[PDB]
Amino acid sequence: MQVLHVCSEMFPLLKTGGLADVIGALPAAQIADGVDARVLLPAFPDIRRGVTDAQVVSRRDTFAGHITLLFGHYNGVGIYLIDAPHLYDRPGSPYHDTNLFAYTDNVLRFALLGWVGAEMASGLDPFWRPDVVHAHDWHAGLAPAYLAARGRPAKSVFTVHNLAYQGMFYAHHMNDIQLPWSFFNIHGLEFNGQISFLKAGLYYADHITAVSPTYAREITEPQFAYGMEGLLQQRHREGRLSGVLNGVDEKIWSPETDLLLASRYTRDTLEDKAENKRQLQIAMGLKVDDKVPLFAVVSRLTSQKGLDLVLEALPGLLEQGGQLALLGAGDPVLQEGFLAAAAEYPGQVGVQIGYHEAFSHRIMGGADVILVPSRFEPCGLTQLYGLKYGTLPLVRRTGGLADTVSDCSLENLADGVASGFVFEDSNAWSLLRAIRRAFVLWSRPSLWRFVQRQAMAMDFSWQVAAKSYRELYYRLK
Ligand SMILES: Nc1ncnc2c1ncn2[C@@H]1O[C@H](COP(=O)(O)OP(=O)(O)O)[C@@H](O)[C@H]1O
Ligand SMILES: O=S(=O)(O)C[C@H](O)CN1CCN(CCO)CC1
Ligand SMILES: OC[C@H]1OC[C@H](O)[C@@H](O)[C@@H]1O
Repeated sequence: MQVLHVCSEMFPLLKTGGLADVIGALPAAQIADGVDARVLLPAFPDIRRGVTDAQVVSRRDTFAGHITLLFGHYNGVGIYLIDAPHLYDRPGSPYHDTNLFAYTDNVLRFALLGWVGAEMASGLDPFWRPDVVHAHDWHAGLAPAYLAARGRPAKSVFTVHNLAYQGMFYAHHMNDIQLPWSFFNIHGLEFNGQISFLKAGLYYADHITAVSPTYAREITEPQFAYGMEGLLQQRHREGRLSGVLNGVDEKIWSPETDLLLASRYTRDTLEDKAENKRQLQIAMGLKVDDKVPLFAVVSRLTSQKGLDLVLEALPGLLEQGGQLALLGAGDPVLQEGFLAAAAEYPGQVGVQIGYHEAFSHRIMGGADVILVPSRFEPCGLTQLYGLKYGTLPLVRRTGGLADTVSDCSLENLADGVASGFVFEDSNAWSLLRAIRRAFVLWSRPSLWRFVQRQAMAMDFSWQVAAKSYRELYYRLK
């Protein structure tokens, strides 16, 4: 079984979100479970410089110009690079320049990634050819379309990490990307008058996966599918739609082992987490106080995440004795909003705007509650990290969050399954009730500790996940 993941990020080389963490870990898991997984990424500079044993495999002209295909290893997995510097040799984001605008040639940049992914099914590498091309999100969405145009020399799976990003390009571009003009159709890649790379993935793949069981269902609803629910419902009935929950990488997210933390700790020695708390309080500039719950946020700041509700509920949170530590980047309305909040309530709100990998560890390791109050959430790795760090997650019952967190309800406490806090509707009031709940639990320290241990007993394993994908790759044959 040979699989090629086609995608545009991979931790630790280049990461803008959860996709990178999946790509950084799933292939190794799959290899453990007896699938020969390789990864194909565009040669962005950070990726290129991480893969130091990369040799030339071949060299092609292409509708977007010349690529030289490289192959190397990284962390014991086979990595293919699309080396096309006129497209990819640009600093910073895969997706947009330094003043946050999509590169005007994105349509070529990502069509090519899709294209190379499909060429591998046909022998671009004379020595290795995948049986399944596994494509991730809109960036790799044309790969199944290129594969359909060639008569499907390999079976394809497209997995949606997030339905909200649709990869829309002007229809004329049908002219620049080398696909049959016939593919521009509602039964194909056309979507609301433009080209959709997402639609191309959803339509042309042999099978579609979402990154959690409940999100696989939610995307058959209009509330989450944004116009695609028609395709998704059909594809559901055909048995071509499923969810496979993400794992977490234990090499990099485990308090037992985590070298970025002031102090390491375990499910049985939670006393050792205290010190991470003091240090976080200091670093953020909060009153150093162990008698008080410290809530935390680590996320992209965009409407998806519900953070404006956190903002809205903060007075109520502070009024009960709580602290807030925030680390995140995006919506300047939110950035500014949160910065304002920290100014107004110094010593009880700390806020670092920006992206800092290592500091998210120091937060995960130090806080009592991580807040993930998403409007929608295909998986959400941060609450999985909070579970593992025994920092209890406070989430909205949607997507992966619904799949992975159990509320402190009396049944749940009694069955020994409660692992955090869940609220139901997208508004400050509904969130504030979960906040109150956490204040109540906090005043029953035994119970808090009991829930902490259950949180830290949940297991999110990539090798378990691999097995599900393996089953899929065999069903498609
Ligand atoms: N400001 C930040 N600094 C460091 N890491 C961040 C920041 N924002 C998000 N992350 C990380 O990115 C990942 C977020 O992935 P996830 O929870 O799946 O949501 P999404 O894929 O929608 O970003 C987590 O590993 C989280 O720690
Ligand atoms: O914003 S763009 O449409 O131009 C590009 C990407 O969708 C940015 N991402 C990568 C995938 N994401 C969701 C899963 O990690 C975060 C947004
Ligand atoms: O696929 C992993 C991550 O990627 C995309 C989603 O936005 C997020 O919920 C998920 O955790």
